[PDB]
Amino acid sequence: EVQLVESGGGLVQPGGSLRLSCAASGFTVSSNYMSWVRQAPGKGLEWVSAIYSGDSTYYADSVKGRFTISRHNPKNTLYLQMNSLRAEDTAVYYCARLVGALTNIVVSGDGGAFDIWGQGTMVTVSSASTKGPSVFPLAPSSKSTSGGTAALGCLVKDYFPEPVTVSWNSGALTSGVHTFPAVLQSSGLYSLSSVVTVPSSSLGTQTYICNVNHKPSNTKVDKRVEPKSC
Amino acid sequence: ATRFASVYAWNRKRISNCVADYSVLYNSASFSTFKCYGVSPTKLNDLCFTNVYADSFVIRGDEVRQIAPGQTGKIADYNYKLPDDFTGCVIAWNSNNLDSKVGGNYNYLYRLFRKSNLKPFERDISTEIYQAGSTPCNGVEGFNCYFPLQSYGFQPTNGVGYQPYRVVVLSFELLHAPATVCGPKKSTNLVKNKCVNFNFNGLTGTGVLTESNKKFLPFQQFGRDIADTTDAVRDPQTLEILDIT
Amino acid sequence: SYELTQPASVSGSPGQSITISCTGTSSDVGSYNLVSWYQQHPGKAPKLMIYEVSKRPSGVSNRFSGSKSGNTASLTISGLQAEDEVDYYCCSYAGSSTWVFGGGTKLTVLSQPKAAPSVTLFPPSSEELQANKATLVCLISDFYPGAVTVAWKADSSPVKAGVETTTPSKQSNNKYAASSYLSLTPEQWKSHRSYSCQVTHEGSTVEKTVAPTEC
Repeated sequence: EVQLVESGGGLVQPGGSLRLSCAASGFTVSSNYMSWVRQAPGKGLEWVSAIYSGDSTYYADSVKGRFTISRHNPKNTLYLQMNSLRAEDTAVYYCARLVGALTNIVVSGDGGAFDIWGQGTMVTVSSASTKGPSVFPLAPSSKSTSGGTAALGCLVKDYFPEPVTVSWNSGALTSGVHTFPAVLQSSGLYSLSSVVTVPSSSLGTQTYICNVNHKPSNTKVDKRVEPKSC
Repeated sequence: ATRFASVYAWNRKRISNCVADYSVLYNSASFSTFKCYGVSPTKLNDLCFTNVYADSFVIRGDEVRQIAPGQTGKIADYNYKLPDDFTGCVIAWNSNNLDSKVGGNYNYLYRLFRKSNLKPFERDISTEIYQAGSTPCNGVEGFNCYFPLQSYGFQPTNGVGYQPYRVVVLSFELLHAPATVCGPKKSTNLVKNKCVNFNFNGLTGTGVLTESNKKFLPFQQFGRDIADTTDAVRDPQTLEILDIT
Repeated sequence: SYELTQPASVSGSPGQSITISCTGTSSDVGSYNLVSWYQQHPGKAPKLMIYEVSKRPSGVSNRFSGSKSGNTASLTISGLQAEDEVDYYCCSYAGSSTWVFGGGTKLTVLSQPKAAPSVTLFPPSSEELQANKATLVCLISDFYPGAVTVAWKADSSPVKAGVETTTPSKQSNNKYAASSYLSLTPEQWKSHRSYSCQVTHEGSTVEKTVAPTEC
């Protein structure tokens, strides 16, 4: 069960703290080399820390004294306590198992890799507090309804911070789930749209309610998309 | 001894010119692994060596097979080598019961990281880092530094091969030399006024043993008077003058 | 803060060779054999391709290979495919048991067929116009590569009050997705007769005519 679990990120003030928990699976951190990787989404990878098997804690330049790494040898969880948070900490945090000779893929030589991966967490460090989403169910166009490519949407507009993992109709819809990434507006407000290419014969019959949850705001918006009716 | 050293940290001492009974440990029998190499374990109290150097260290109970003349392993390649035709005996038994305690005896260690083979009787103590390629570290323990001394752990709860074993290495040589340590020698008592064989310290004969009248001088052993009639022998125990007829 | 120096974008042909460098310092690359190369999908984690610079992993595709020459390392890539266009990074043992990652290399794959974008402009929701705001939702998908320019047309008039031009976002099937947003007021929504999103991706533009609702 090779798995890394990065979660727990959310709304943290500049001047506060947040403790991550990289639930390492497929191995144990009691006898394997570990590291953290921070990265703004799409930007450059940036290294954080290196605890080794047997609890020898090594850091980077900027995080030297700031971040606090800890583990638990039976529990197999890599923790990241974070003090002295900056505005540059808008970054997805990947834990990644460092490859040494005590890692199972190197006999002789040097090692030095990250083979098992996770998903990353969204630790947002900004002065802005919570604000719920304004979900706008985009009405279909009757030209695309006549075309057969039924394009209906719901505009998850004016929310902060990241992310919204959009699902459709209590998760039963999988094909065509293509959640578009948001553009940084001038209003400072995240806005994504979600148009799935379902067939046109399910219009009105199938209950179109996109399942939108904004986890840092505790606001899960049940919102129905309706066709052009008078 | 209440205190030992690691297998890479073993000490070399030397016992010369006295009496040492080795087979007295047989009926004592605080043993697990009684073994000699290349020589019969009986007559070590009978005949003897010079350069009777002795060693002692602690071994985890599974790598006892590696103490074998020529056979490599964790010990012979990296910790302590005994050569082809190791002149000596190696006898091992448990030291969990005194040289180990709760939570793990994390005081003895073992060398693992070294480039090449060892020497006979080599104390391979060093402060060297390893390299598997061509690029060493810059001091801080990382991917190829490999501080060769990983801590042995001896709990009172581990397995059967995971226990500390008291073990000695009998470093022996054969150089033509003055004769050091041998076994104590079987000094059976005398007899008087009977035709009898005897064997004294080297020289020997057969006759009667009676007293004398004449005295000796303070460095005498045996007296011959006319044409090696060795008759006047002081006894080696009581240091009193006797006569041979 | 502390990264490795790379050219941010290279390009090559399918079935040919290309070399992506990794230039560091005298403490990360020039004294250690650990220039390792990863494969990061934007939105996912990296993926292990190259490590132990001259050695090749078990069963992984041979299309990546690393080499290190002093301080300037290299990623000798032979045989490009369509599955090579993600974020690329080199990782080095940065000295004193520290680590460092690359400055990014965006491999732009040539000779792939450009797909025509299925354009369909949307009207905003009926739940938005009551709250006295409005939005033009223009969604652009099935386009390649990532070169877009924004030119709005609202009834033969350009809209420049808040032009937002996007950065490219990779899809799952080696294509690209986009999402454009033009907010207006409902007091100006019913004034304009028609709406058209004219996006110029690689020269061509396709518009769709939506209008305020009759009822």
